Amino acid sequence: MITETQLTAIQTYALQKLAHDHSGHGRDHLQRVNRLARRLAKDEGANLNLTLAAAWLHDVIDMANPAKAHQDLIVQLNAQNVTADDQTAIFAIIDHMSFSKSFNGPQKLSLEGQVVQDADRLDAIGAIGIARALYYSGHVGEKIYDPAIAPREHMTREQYRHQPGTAINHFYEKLFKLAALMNTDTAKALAAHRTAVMHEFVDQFKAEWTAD
Amino acid sequence: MITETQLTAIQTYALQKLAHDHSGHGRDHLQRVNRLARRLAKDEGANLNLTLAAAWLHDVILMANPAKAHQDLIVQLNAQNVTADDQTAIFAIIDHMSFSKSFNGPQKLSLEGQVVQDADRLDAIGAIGIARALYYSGHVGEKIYDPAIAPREHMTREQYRHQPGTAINHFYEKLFKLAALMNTDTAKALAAHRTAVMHEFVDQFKAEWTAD
Repeated sequence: MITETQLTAIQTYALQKLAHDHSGHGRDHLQRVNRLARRLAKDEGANLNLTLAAAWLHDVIDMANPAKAHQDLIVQLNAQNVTADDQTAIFAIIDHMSFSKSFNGPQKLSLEGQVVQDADRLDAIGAIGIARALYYSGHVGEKIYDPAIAPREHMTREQYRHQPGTAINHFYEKLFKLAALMNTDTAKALAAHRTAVMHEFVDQFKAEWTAD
Repeated sequence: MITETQLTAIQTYALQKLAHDHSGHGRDHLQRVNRLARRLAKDEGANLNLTLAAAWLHDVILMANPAKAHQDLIVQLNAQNVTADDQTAIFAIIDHMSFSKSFNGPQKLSLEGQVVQDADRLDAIGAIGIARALYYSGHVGEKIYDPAIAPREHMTREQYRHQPGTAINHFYEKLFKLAALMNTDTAKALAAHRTAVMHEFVDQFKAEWTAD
């Protein structure tokens, strides 16, 4: 199983890879998902170090050339007395959690995996979720909204990942669902108060838009 | 004054120069402000064509090279035989209605100016303001929040435009004051159902950040 001084090795690796990010997944996001991952691990008594490990890393991926990403991570993983069993587990979590995959059938997950998916999704919803949502869109010149394009119902991972929608529609395509798919239990009660604000913003948004 | 033909031309000019905006100042923004300027102008009995004209042209001049931009809009107004006095009345507004300016001391405005300003700000608050606000931070790479950094209080022309702040600080530093600064009676009213949302956002954002 992973070790404390290896985790920090992973932490160090994850942060640098994400300095100068400017997309909504920088230190603050990493540390917050990390800080949530931590408390969470306990509420379920899951393997911390493996949990926090995947937590810092899930994102370092997602990236212009996804392949380049993995490799380098495997490399770094290696030069750190990483065990191949501690590695696979990592990619098991980090490679079967992100929403996009749910469009390929709900792939059951590890406990500590479920603890990550939760902590990661918790920081994508709420007021902070709203901010990251649009900040990211503005970092991509993505159409914020268009009363002419409805939110896509049944998508495909390819569409979701390649086809462009509207920042507003993102709430309806994924941001509004993460609270009812939250794995933990403590996460759930935390997802509740974090869903009411997103709606206060979307309805408010469309009301205002329609008024104008 | 400004003729219906020149007006349309200016509209055409504006929308072209703001294509590929990706900062929250593209065609929707322009249209929302426009449509707002028109209602407000009428309620106040303001000269319509000067108003929209100045409304259409405020953002055009976000600009890497402002000089270049100014020296472009004239080429256009000139190509449209807009009269001297009319050209003067257009810069009179645009160039002396921004909040950034107000720092250099209180500057009196026209009625058409107060209307353009109220229209422009009216679209920088409410859910839409929230969206556009952070959507801009994504675009520029600005920081979303930093408990260490607190909202400036005695800003100056430069500080505000040169020295970048945090996204949240912008509500405190600017957006939260607009509705009190609104000029039009019709606007003060409208600016009244557009503050509660921004406040719920900055509040829920700091509640969620600390919680973690």
